[PDB]
Amino acid sequence: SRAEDYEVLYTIGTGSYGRCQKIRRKSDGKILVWKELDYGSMTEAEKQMLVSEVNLLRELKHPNIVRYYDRIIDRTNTTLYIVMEYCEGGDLASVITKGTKERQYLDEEFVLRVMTQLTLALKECHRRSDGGHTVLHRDLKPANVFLDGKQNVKLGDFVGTPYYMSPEQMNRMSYNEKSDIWSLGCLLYELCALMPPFTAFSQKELAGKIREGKFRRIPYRYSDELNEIITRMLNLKDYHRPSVEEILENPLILEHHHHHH
Ligand SMILES: NS(=O)(=O)c1ccc(Nc2nc(OCC3CCCCC3)c3nc[nH]c3n2)cc1
Repeated sequence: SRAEDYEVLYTIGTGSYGRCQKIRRKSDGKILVWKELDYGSMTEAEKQMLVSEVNLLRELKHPNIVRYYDRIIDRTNTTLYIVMEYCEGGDLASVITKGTKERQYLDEEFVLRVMTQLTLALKECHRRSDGGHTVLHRDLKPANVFLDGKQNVKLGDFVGTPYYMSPEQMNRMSYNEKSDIWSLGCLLYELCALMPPFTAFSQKELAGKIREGKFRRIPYRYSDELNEIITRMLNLKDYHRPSVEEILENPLILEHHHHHH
């Protein structure tokens, strides 16, 4: 309930909401992280915006969703502390970087686990169980996808260039569930090719490439089937993209893909 109940270990990275640090829970020694939100400049109706969102996401529970643990207010530091599961295996962006450095494509099996488990995660957001929510992730990219010790997927974190900008957002249309699917298509594509499906140096020529909807096949190392389903998420028409259910129906997706390395 208070900062005193936790001991900061060190500081990881600083993302959107603010700083993110690894921590030990005083009472039993569990390693975790939390995320700072300085609320010190917010109003009392800018705040009301945050608190409903924070509660919505707090109810989200899934083995491939980063687990919520605690919230903490600190008037002194005017900071809101959201405490969450620590993800030992880092993020997929590092995995992609590593593939690039080593010049080694990832196994189709590893891509199939990631696709399967992010799809289960998004399904719990989009549908799910019972349940009220309907949540869209709205920021699906490798830096927001973490791995545990057995490299299982944890979906987290609900001037640069927006490679994964969907065709809806780019044509003034509201972000919908199929926009999550486009983002997943970009991520899986980049996971295979070790580069995103549309590259460019200016945003206006990236927008142009995205509008035409054309890109390289993922490497030949990968099956026609995997290329097909990823390509399907990159349909320009959102109603031509698979839903999370259609994805999971794919013959490629098997039981062993749902858990551990
Ligand atoms: N770079 S790295 O490869 O060395 C490595 C990376 C991340 C982690 N672990 C980890 N990180 C998080 O966010 C850190 C990250 C989140 C997005 C914004 C910037 C900061 C988490 N949020 C919940 N659980 C989290 N777990 C371990 C090693």
